[PDB]
Amino acid sequence: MADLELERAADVRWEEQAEISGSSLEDGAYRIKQKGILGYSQIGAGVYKEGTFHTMWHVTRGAVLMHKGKRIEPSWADVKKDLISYGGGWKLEGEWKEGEEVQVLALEPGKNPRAVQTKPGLFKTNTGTIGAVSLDFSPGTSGSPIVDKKGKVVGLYGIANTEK
Ligand SMILES: NCc1ccc(-c2ncc(OCC3CCNCC3)nc2-c2ccc(-c3cn[nH]c3)cc2)cc1
Repeated sequence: MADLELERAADVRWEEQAEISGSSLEDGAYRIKQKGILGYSQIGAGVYKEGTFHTMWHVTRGAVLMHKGKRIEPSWADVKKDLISYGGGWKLEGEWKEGEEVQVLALEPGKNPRAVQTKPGLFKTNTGTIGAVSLDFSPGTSGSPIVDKKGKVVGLYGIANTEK
């Protein structure tokens, strides 16, 4: 069994003094790490909202997560959407405007969390136009929350559904 733990990184809030363009228990953004022979390694990032943990399926792979002294366990997942919810139903209903700029709360493995302001690229799909946020970040950054101007989570770094 892989020893997967989550650790709180910071609060999830829109950053007003944020850098624009592209230079590339408790609510918040968590690092997802598993204990190794050398040490822990960061494999993903998750969003804690309303007592439910949200992360990418590929990061967790369905494995049980250790938070504090309690084991937090999966409730729902979608492999096609690469989404997994722990302890409760998916709580992230936020949608992108399609026109407004967004901030990515990044969590490079081994790096302070930072908010980066960028405009997502818009591409058509059979299921309706989608926004793509692609930057030069490590893999372990996967699951990093994408927030709108209201500070709601509109996407996970990996894919930004827009509703208008
Ligand atoms: N690992 C990155 C990744 C990115 C997007 C998707 C993805 N692929 C296909 C797809 O089809 C749209 C369906 C929606 C339900 N009707 C059937 C078509 N969707 C996605 C996707 C969309 C949104 C999100 C998402 C991220 N945060 N919140 C939702 C993740 C994956 C899968 C992996």
